[PDB]
Amino acid sequence: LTNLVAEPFAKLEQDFGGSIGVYAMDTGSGATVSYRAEERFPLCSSFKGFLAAAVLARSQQQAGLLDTPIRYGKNALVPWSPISEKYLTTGMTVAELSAAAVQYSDNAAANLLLKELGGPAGLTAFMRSIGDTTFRLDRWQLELNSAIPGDARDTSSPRAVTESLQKLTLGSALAAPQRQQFVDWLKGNTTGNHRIRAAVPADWAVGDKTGTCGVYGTANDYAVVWPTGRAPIVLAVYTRAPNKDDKHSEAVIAAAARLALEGLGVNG
Amino acid sequence: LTNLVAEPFAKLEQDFGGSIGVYAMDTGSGATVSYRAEERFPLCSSFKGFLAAAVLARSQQQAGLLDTPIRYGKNALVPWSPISEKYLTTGMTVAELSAAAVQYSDNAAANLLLKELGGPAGLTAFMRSIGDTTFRLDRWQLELNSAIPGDARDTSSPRAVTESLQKLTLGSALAAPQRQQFVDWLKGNTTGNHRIRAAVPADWAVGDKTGTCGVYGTANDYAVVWPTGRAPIVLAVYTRAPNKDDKHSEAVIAAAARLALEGLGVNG
Ligand SMILES: *C(=O)[C@@H](NC(=O)Cc1cccs1)[C@@H]1N=C(C(=O)O)C(=C)CS1
Ligand SMILES: *C(=O)[C@@H](NC(=O)Cc1cccs1)[C@@H]1N=C(C(=O)O)C(=C)CS1
Repeated sequence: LTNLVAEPFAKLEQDFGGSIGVYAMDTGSGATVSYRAEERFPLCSSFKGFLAAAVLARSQQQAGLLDTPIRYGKNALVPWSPISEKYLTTGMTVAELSAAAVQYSDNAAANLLLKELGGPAGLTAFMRSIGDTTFRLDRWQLELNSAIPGDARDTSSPRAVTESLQKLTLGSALAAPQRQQFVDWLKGNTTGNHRIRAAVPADWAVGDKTGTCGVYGTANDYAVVWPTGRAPIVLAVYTRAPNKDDKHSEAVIAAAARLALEGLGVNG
Repeated sequence: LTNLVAEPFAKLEQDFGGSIGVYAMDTGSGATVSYRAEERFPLCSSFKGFLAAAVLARSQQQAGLLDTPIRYGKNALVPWSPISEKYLTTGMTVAELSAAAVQYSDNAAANLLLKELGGPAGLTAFMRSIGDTTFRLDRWQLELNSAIPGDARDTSSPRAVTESLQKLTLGSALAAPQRQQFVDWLKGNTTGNHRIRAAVPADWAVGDKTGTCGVYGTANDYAVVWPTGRAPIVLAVYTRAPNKDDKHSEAVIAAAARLALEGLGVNG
């Protein structure tokens, strides 16, 4: 049921000047679209969705975790911390930091939560616990964005990203209240309007998390999409390019998402 | 007279897993072999040959320059300074530093001479003065070895390297005594036995300068070769590869030199 209908991913990535990786699953039938789906691509900020899921998993064994206040110093603020910088003088709860990391890609919030989980190895351990053997986080922000060609640090594959997203949003990896909170955070993301969402009709529900490394044409997005009247779709689109100064493209991510939905026979 | 005889450079670079750039000139007939010859490749230590030629050019207007003693501190010693480290407590002359830079690829010696010439811009100005509009040096050692894909800093092309080498060793860019000293330094190089020299019969004279960046499979060599009974050949072989951890190959440089000589119809 993989690639029943061929789509012109190769021409798209040639126009882009780099590499595109796509996996998409129709959770009703099991049909899939797959292009470079087992290659490694840099995660960039897309690790933050899985980080919020790990926080939610911990909250199942710590009833008070999400409402715990967290105070931090100015040394915790790194570039692109649009929400956490406004609460420097007050602190924020664990849930508020998780929402900021997911919905505004707040960099400081995600570094604070990563510390709470035991660092890059602690998030990797959570991903192993749900059966993902591909994901690896190795460094902190902003260092994890280097996107060096051939470097496996801070990478995963489109397929493993999609499979783990399905387990966390639609499967049983989280208990039902935590699962719906994860979905709600993804649905409220503000940074993805020009990526997968640009290929999705306005009357369908959709949640996503973006990543943008800033070098090597490297950017990405993953999403759960609920077309009306049929089962949800889960998909991941990752990009990279050979030269450090190559620019990323939001339009290419949107176009690859359109091809994936067309390959699954979903009318849009 | 370019590429009268095709050679399998593409299969060689595919076996290597990267890109190879070759220019070779028969100075008797003007026939040339050219493959990726106008692409930019990192210079790495190959800039040091041109640096020694620039020192020689200056010596034409300063009779005492070559025998001027130079004393330096331990802070001038950078990794891979095998000759200059043995004269830390005594100093070395300008000529001795030039010989060390050319023949042992001594890193500290080349940084001291670059300072004497007014830095990377001063060496670039010398190359412009002999008609080379392609060469650029931008940084000091060891920083100039980063070999980042797409970065034009500290690069030239195989063709421009060969054309400038011809002007300096066989043409009129240097006065006759300085020209022969440059040739003698190149003939005494010790670091190139597994590169162009490995394709050259033992009974032919040959001088060369190597470069090895340490990343991105990036290494190179250029040479003047005097086959007996015919005019000299000038050639340059540069390599790079897409991933930071890709290894360079001396054997590929030797093999590309063999193809270049075969393409020119020189029996070896
Ligand atoms: C995550 O990807 C993170 N990116 C960086 O911190 C590196 C850069 C900083 C400025 C430009 S690139 C944040 N996430 C997003 C995203 O979710 O796409 C960004 C747009 C940049 S900041
Ligand atoms: C020049 O290429 C210079 N290379 C470096 O300093 C970077 C590296 C250090 C250790 C391994 S690579 C010197 N030149 C040569 C050469 O002429 O080929 C080398 C073999 C390394 S040191």
